[PDB]
Order: sequence, then C-alpha cells, then structure tokens
Amino acid sequence: YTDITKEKQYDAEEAEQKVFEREMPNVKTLFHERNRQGFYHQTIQDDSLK
Amino acid sequence: FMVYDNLHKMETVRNPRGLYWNYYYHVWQTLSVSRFANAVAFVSGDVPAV
Repeated sequence: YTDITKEKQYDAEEAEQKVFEREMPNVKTLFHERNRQGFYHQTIQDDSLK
Repeated sequence: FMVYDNLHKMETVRNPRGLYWNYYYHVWQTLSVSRFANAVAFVSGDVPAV
C-alpha cells in the first residue's frame, strides 16, 4: 500500500541547491502465511454394520 | 586593428524546484594590433628624448 505525501512550501532561493534532492515514497507492506492444517478421521465397519 | 571573434553563443537552463530560468551568454575573442601599420600619438607633457 502506497500512502499520501507531505506538502512543502515554495522557496525559489532554496531550490537552487536542492533540485536533485530525493524523497522516498510512503510505502507499507503486510504478509500473510498459511495457518490451518487439519484432518477428519472416520471408520466404517462394513461387515459389522451389514 | 586586428580584432576577431571566435565564439558567440547562448545557453539556457531551467530549475524545476525554484521555477526560474538561467541564461548564459559566452563571448570569446582575440584582440591585437599590428606593428606593421603606421601609428602616431600626440602627447602633451614631459616626454623622454628617446
């Protein structure tokens, strides 16, 4: 997710030496992993139920 | 007079952070006089004999 940036004030005289200055964007990340590993067990006694 | 001009050019740059234009005007020349030509000067005051 990339978020909004911040506003700076106009400054012509300060723009002389800061034309090539950098400003990293506001980016955030989130990670999701596997959680559930289960099973269901049942028995069927064919002859005993027949 | 032996005056010549070698370079006459103009360059422009733009600052995107301060919103202004810089103009440079370059002039390169050669300035000299010829000793083979007649040249007399009229002087008033104390001048040397030779």
